[PDB]
Amino acid sequence: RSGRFGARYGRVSRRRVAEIESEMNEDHACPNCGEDRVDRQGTGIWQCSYCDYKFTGGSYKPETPGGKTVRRS
Amino acid sequence: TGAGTPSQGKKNTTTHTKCRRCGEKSYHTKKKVCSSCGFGKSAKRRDYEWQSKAGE
Amino acid sequence: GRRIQGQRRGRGTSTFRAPSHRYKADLEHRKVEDGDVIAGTVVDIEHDPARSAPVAAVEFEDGDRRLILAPEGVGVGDELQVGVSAEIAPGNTLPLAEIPEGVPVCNVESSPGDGGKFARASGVNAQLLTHDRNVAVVKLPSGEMKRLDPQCRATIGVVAGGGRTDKPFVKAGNKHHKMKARGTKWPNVRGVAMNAVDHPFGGGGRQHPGKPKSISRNAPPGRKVGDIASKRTGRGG
RNA sequence: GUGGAAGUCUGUUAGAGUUGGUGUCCUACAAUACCCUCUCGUGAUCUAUGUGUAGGGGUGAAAGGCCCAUCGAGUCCGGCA
RNA sequence: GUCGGGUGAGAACCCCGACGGCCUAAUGGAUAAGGGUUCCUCAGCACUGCUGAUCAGCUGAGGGUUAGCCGGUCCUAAGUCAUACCGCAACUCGACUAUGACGAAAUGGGAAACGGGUUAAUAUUCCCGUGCCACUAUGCAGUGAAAGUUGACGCCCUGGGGUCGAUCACGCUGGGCAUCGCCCAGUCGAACCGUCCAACUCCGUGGAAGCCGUAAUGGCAGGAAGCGGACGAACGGCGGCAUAGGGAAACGUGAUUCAACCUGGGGCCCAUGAAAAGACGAGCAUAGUGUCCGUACCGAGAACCGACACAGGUGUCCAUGGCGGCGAAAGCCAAGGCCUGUCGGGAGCAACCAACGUUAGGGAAUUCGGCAAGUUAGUCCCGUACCUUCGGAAGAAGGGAUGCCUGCUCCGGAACGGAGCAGGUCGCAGUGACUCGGAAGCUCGGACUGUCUAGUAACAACAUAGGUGACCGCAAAUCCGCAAGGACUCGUACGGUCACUGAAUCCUGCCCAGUGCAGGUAUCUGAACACCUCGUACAAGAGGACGAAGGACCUGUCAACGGCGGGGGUCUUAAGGUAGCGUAGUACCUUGCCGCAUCAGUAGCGGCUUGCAUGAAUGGAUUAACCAGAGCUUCACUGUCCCAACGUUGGGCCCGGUGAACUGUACAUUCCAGUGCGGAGUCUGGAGACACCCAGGGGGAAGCGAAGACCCUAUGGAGCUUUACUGCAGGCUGUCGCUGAGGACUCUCACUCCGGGAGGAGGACACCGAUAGCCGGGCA
RNA sequence: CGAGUGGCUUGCUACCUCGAUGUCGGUUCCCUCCAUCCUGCCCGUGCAGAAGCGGGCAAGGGUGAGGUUGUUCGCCUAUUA
RNA sequence: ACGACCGUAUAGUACGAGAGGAACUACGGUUGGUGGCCACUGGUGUACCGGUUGUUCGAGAGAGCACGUGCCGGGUAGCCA
Ligand SMILES: [Cl-]
Ligand SMILES: [Cl-]
Ligand SMILES: [Cl-]
Ligand SMILES: [K+]
Ligand SMILES: [Mg+2]
Ligand SMILES: [Mg+2]
Ligand SMILES: [Mg+2]
Ligand SMILES: [Mg+2]
Ligand SMILES: [Mg+2]
Ligand SMILES: [Mg+2]
Ligand SMILES: [Mg+2]
Ligand SMILES: [Mg+2]
Ligand SMILES: [Mg+2]
Ligand SMILES: [Mg+2]
Ligand SMILES: [Mg+2]
Ligand SMILES: [Mg+2]
Ligand SMILES: [Mg+2]
Ligand SMILES: [Mg+2]
Ligand SMILES: [Mg+2]
Ligand SMILES: [Mg+2]
Ligand SMILES: [Mg+2]
Ligand SMILES: [Mg+2]
Ligand SMILES: [Mg+2]
Ligand SMILES: [Mg+2]
Ligand SMILES: [Mg+2]
Ligand SMILES: [Mg+2]
Ligand SMILES: [Mg+2]
Ligand SMILES: [Mg+2]
Ligand SMILES: [Mg+2]
Ligand SMILES: [Mg+2]
Ligand SMILES: [Mg+2]
Ligand SMILES: [Mg+2]
Ligand SMILES: [Mg+2]
Ligand SMILES: [Mg+2]
Ligand SMILES: [Mg+2]
Ligand SMILES: [Mg+2]
Ligand SMILES: [Mg+2]
Ligand SMILES: [Mg+2]
Ligand SMILES: [Mg+2]
Ligand SMILES: [Mg+2]
Ligand SMILES: [Mg+2]
Ligand SMILES: [Mg+2]
Ligand SMILES: [Mg+2]
Ligand SMILES: [Mg+2]
Ligand SMILES: [Mg+2]
Ligand SMILES: [Mg+2]
Ligand SMILES: [Mg+2]
Ligand SMILES: [Mg+2]
Ligand SMILES: [Mg+2]
Ligand SMILES: [Mg+2]
Ligand code: NA
Ligand code: NA
Ligand code: NA
Ligand code: NA
Ligand code: NA
Ligand code: NA
Ligand code: NA
Ligand code: NA
Ligand code: NA
Ligand code: NA
Ligand code: NA
Ligand code: NA
Ligand code: NA
Ligand code: NA
Ligand code: NA
Ligand code: NA
Ligand code: NA
Ligand code: NA
Ligand code: NA
Ligand code: NA
Repeated sequence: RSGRFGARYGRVSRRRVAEIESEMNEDHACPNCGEDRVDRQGTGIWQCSYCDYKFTGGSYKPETPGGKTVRRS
Repeated sequence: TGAGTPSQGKKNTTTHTKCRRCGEKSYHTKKKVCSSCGFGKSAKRRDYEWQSKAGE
Repeated sequence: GRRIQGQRRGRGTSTFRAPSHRYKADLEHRKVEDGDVIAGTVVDIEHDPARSAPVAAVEFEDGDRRLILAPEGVGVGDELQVGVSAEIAPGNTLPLAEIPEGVPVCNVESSPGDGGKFARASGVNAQLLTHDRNVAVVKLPSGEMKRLDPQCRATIGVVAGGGRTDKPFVKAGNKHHKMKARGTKWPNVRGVAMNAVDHPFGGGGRQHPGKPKSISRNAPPGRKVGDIASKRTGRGG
């Protein structure tokens, strides 16, 4: 997490970096299969180590509140 | 760094060279333009009235 | 005095240009004779250096291979379609007329066939509200209600990469790296920190603007600085 | 325990910089030098070569700094006795 | 450097030998740029060389650079040019769009060369031997042939394969040493041809429900391990090359750690890390062809730039020579280079000066200030406060240990790797030199890393993330251009432009009167054209009607410019200073008052505080971490001081040689007084005064150096400012032309934009040309 | 209230220097003045003594060390004839 | 080229109700200044002797370098306070 930042930058900045990256690094459920093997490959790029499925998602989350709405309507 | 003597050491770049058209060492090999005769810029020869006194 | 920075910009010198030669593709909707039969398969997902957002590589039936402005939720293997009869699923592109009202859309054309102009940045989207035989009313990400020819093509879904703005840059160096990929001069020296000769706010024994910051719309370049034709300022009220 | 992040630390590694000595020098080795001390040294890093921007114009993390020992408007010749 | 010697008319510095030294990322080896013959030989010394010279980068004359397989050449990069088109009064000018070309010699991509030998000077070029590539021709094979692969790629961490080197063991060859038995060198052998293949990927078998595997992550019934197989690496192994070559000889074998080279795994991105030619895909024999340009040398304390043989400046590769140790560190030493960072000789060599060592007792008393110097120091163990954003503070502080010798234990496959144990033992001192932090506290500022006044300022200034406001739906906002056109933009509000503030934390009050911006506007004001009236056989001209933007007027707006008092228990002019902070880097009075601390404290810190003249993004308060930033206190330390001494090295002094400059109206041995335009070696009166020369520290010559920067003056200059004067761009708005049909409206045909086209949108508007009004330090 | 002396302060003047007479404070090193702080020799005393106060002659010698402040000045401390 | 102070005897005396408390003179010492000197103490002493770290000369012996002594310990003459 933000431990790499030492005593620099202040609370807010590193609290949010840790929070965002924490969720970014969590196991993610692949949309193709259902396995929890989705990792970020870069900005907005996600991929399943299991089946190889490579797809677009949020910048730090594979799914965003807006993307979820699309499915519905 | 001193702008004088110490800055004179990096000057090993070739720019003005012997010109094919006029023979002067004014053909800028980077610009491919002679600063003396205009070769590379003008078919006509470079020349100006201010190169001599006004009434001469 | 001297020309102000905003004036140096227009000359288009290296310092102010975008590193175009380093960009990948000019994202635009494909041209279809008609019929809509045009479909392709997503072959890969790449990073777009000009938008800090993902983009999708697609192989179309008629052999054409082009990068596409990727909405969220598109992956390798998916089949996208472009045309009047395109199915109504994310990643497909069709005229606002064939799109069901109430659906989120991106890369909307301003004029039919221009290839897409609105809602293209990370995570944004337009909202098709009203239909008609003459006008298609769309709500852009800025919140504005835009009247568009229903013939204007668009892509179903919200643009990929949403949430990019949620993370702080934290350090100067990170901004630096991003700025290097844009047509922008950075960092930014405050006008009030300059000399009178260099900026209308320059000069003085201490730092403060000389006059009020709200400048008229009619001000000439070199003088139009600060709060341009501000209808109001501050937060109060 | 593993792992090995960082505009992270120490560091005359290379390399970059230039705080104090208001030392030596000050018809100099030098029209900006010498020595000791000192700062940075995985990054907004340093650097070679190529390349672009030109004078009321550039360039400027802004000191009116820099644009060939020339800058609150370069240099050359001319206007000009 | 010294002693001998060589050559020569002449020798401190030209050459030989010995002895003694210097350089170790360089003072060695290879090179880029740049220089341009400086390279080699012979002959010379008038020039150049910090002295001399027989020497030379000097002078003169000759000579010297050899390529199918090293570079160029070819490709394309940022980008540049040419032609066409268009603009411009015009062009040697100018943006776009086409086309074409140019654009990389160390250091992008790339068909092919190795070994030995040779010259005074070249050398993957010549010679000998061997190998290889491309094209073409002939012949056999082949119908395949263009899909694909390659060229071709970021940053961080890491495994495996593996050569050189280095080291260890043992043997052989040669050398050194001479109480031992040690120590040094060598022990060789290419391109290329052939062959082998780890890793990755995949196939078959197998059938794991918990196993498989890693340095780490990881893998699997969507099929784990095991087993078998396909594809598949090195500049690597192996065989050939090679009764080639090289060596006086021997002409080794194993090992460890392993640069190069090869091949994998992991991690990061609001950052995504070239392109093209070319190669592969796509066989073999024989033969022919392979032109053109470069090639010497230096590459620097003498061959480059800096006027110089200049202590400056100047890119790449050798980063694996030994000991040492964490080390590409120090110190010492090889290989290789040098004694040319090129003037010498003499004096115990004084004064004085530059660098520097050591100084008893005291220990910052020195000083603006601890400036300068000193102290500490490596590693291991123990132990570690306030505060804190929980990361840090921290190597806090403080305490202990540290060598050698003998025999061992543990980790590991092992190291010539690491961690320990027992015993013995020497010194004042065991990180024994070298290398190598002094520590603690209070306050101020800026959050932090970063930036800056090349050449007196490195800071608190700039930047920054973060906070905020403004403009804009893209035929946009902003900006460049005279125009043709252009940047932003391969971009599209999670954007990007224009500004302010400047991490975090707690917060950010009141004021819209003035000024600015913006919206509205009955009425008022408001230009020109057209229109109406008067005037003129026409015209000038006077007047009217209509009225755009703008203004009056109204409203919104301060994280817009800015403001937040006097008086009384409201007045100017809108409000009348809230949280906070406060004698401040802001406090005149001022060394404010009280306290801390000291013998004594205009300092510093804390409290008070009526604040000459604090205060909220002109940001207020506060703040961990950071700092060559400003002030203060303590311990430690010490020649900063009391108060100076002695010593070391280079000068200074004498001698040989070389050999300037500054400065000079004249005269001049002055001193004390006086006088004088009031600051005299020179006038006046006295006094003193034999001449010349050496060394010294600088009292005077208002010493030398510079037509004073301060100040004023000039109907001098320049940069900058603005509600100075006058104008000029630019923006807004009316009108006319382009411009057409039927105070509000439709249409389509010009014109504009979107579309490949069909066609769609818009439309007499817009654009453009002309003009009128308003704004207009953006500019003159 | 009246008369003066000095040329250390301050003010005035604008004589001298604007083709430059280098600033304040400090320091170091030399000479001097007396309107004498100490020391010598004296006079008066509201001089018992001791300790003082005031005055005269007198410039031989001495007049030191520190804390705040750039300070001169001045405030403060302990020594001192 | 000497200035000045403290102490002892004078004396617990003269003076004085007491408290307190002198002097002449003779002595001893200190301080500041001055000139010279080195037996004594102290400093230096890169003369010298020893110890010892790293490295090189194979070890030993004996040596070079480590800034003009590698460092540490002792230190004669001389010069000095
Ligand atoms: Cl951004
Ligand atoms: Cl070459
Ligand atoms: Cl691995
Ligand atoms: K003057
Ligand atoms: Mg310059
Ligand atoms: Mg594009
Ligand atoms: Mg840029
Ligand atoms: Mg800024
Ligand atoms: Mg400034
Ligand atoms: Mg201005
Ligand atoms: Mg400010
Ligand atoms: Mg401000
Ligand atoms: Mg760092
Ligand atoms: Mg460092
Ligand atoms: Mg460059
Ligand atoms: Mg300034
Ligand atoms: Mg020669
Ligand atoms: Mg000769
Ligand atoms: Mg080319
Ligand atoms: Mg190349
Ligand atoms: Mg040669
Ligand atoms: Mg050569
Ligand atoms: Mg030389
Ligand atoms: Mg001492
Ligand atoms: Mg003091
Ligand atoms: Mg003092
Ligand atoms: Mg210091
Ligand atoms: Mg073991
Ligand atoms: Mg030590
Ligand atoms: Mg203060
Ligand atoms: Mg800072
Ligand atoms: Mg400077
Ligand atoms: Mg600094
Ligand atoms: Mg400086
Ligand atoms: Mg700042
Ligand atoms: Mg900001
Ligand atoms: Mg932001
Ligand atoms: Mg912002
Ligand atoms: Mg106070
Ligand atoms: Mg406010
Ligand atoms: Mg006379
Ligand atoms: Mg003058
Ligand atoms: Mg002035
Ligand atoms: Mg002027
Ligand atoms: Mg168009
Ligand atoms: Mg002006
Ligand atoms: Mg003078
Ligand atoms: Mg008298
Ligand atoms: Mg006297
Ligand atoms: Mg020595
Ligand atoms: Na200003
Ligand atoms: Na852990
Ligand atoms: Na320096
Ligand atoms: Na100019
Ligand atoms: Na002239
Ligand atoms: Na010589
Ligand atoms: Na091989
Ligand atoms: Na080593
Ligand atoms: Na740093
Ligand atoms: Na107002
Ligand atoms: Na207002
Ligand atoms: Na205020
Ligand atoms: Na810094
Ligand atoms: Na000393
Ligand atoms: Na003198
Ligand atoms: Na000026
Ligand atoms: Na004068
Ligand atoms: Na002075
Ligand atoms: Na006296
Ligand atoms: Na004082």
